[PDB]
Amino acid sequence: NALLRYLLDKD
Amino acid sequence: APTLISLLEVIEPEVLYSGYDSTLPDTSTRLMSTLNRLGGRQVVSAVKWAKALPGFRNLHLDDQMTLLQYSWMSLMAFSLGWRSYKQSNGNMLCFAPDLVINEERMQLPYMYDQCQQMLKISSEFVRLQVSYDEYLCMKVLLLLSTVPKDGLKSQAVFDEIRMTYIKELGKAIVKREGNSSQNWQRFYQLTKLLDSMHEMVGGLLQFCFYTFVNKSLSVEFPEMLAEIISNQLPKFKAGSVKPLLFHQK
Ligand SMILES: C[C@@H]1C[C@H]2[C@@H]3CCC4=CC(=O)C=C[C@]4(C)[C@@]3(F)[C@@H](O)C[C@]2(C)[C@@]1(O)C(=O)CO
Repeated sequence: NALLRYLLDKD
Repeated sequence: APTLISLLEVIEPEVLYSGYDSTLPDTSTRLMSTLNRLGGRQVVSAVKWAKALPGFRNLHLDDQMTLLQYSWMSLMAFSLGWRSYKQSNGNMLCFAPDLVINEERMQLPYMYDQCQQMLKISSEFVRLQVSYDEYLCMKVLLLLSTVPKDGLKSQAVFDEIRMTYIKELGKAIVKREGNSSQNWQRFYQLTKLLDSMHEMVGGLLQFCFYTFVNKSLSVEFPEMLAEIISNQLPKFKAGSVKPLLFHQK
């Protein structure tokens, strides 16, 4: 789930 | 030091514009493709919103992921219900300020039944005259309302977070009515609304799974929505999801 994982780590 | 509700108020994402071009005419395929493309962007917003919820980041990162995938539709239908309630007292679906479906516009054969389903959510907001703060607390509770049967990896943090927002829902009730000793009826009515969201959303989830899988309808989904749905499809079909209900039905 590449995109969901990205959004949860971002920032 | 200001209140958790005031924080909830601040971190609420602004309504997105769809950019739907009404100069080309309405079709079932076009409308649904547009709604999904919008929903993808709304879910992105929702991830950023959840990350700002005090407590949420204490959860294990698989749990954060799971809750978001399990509840995204009810999150989105609830906000849709709210926007439609404020915009037109539930007479219209306000997907976006440039994408408003009125009675006349829902008359498309394949759209009609899904609109009736979304319309009942907002009619609950009308029937109960939900206040903004009540809506905000309920919405976080929705994020925390659907779980795997095998449970979560940080179950105890999860239980503590649920308690926090249940109390917070209590404070919303107080701000609205004052210190009435019938605030207990209201709490009751509001948890019953939350419970009824599983049923109301189930119909929307069926449409969504159906249109995602039966691609002969040509309905487009953005990558954000595709990732979640294709991940959730086999779980819901394997009957492996547990809805949390406040009252045994
Ligand atoms: C009936 C279902 C339920 C619909 C969703 C209901 C909630 C919602 C509210 C919005 O403000 C924007 C998009 C969404 C998130 C949505 F409207 C679209 O995604 C299209 C959707 C999945 C649906 O219409 C389809 O399956 C069409 O393919």
